[PDB]
Amino acid sequence: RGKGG
Amino acid sequence: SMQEEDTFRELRIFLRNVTHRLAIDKRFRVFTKPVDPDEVPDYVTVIKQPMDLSSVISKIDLHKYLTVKDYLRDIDLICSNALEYNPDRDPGDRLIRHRACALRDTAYAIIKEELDEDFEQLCEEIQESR
Repeated sequence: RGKGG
Repeated sequence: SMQEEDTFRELRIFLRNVTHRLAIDKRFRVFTKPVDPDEVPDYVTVIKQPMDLSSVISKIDLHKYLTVKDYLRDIDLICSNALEYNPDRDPGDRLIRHRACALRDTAYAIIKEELDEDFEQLCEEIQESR
């Protein structure tokens, strides 16, 4: 989950 | 009637124009296409109703929106999905969230300035009669 970094 | 179909055609024109203006804004590039399951296979395990600006255009053209309230539910969905899929405090996620909220706020502001409330009411009344 999460795209950032 | 033909007059009701004219109404909905005007709605679609209005919605395409609003969506185009969102889609050309550099901040909202990440919302212009579906999240690619080949690149983000995790996405569907979290997000059960993907939505993006291209899919919004496809829905307008398919006559799926009979009111601006229904369009806004899908803009709300692009935003809520980004907040749900990218909730962490890292800057990349904060940036996507800020942009999601800007997309929502911008769509609502354009609609506030440019949608005639009686036009929307008419759309709602036609939809309710079907």
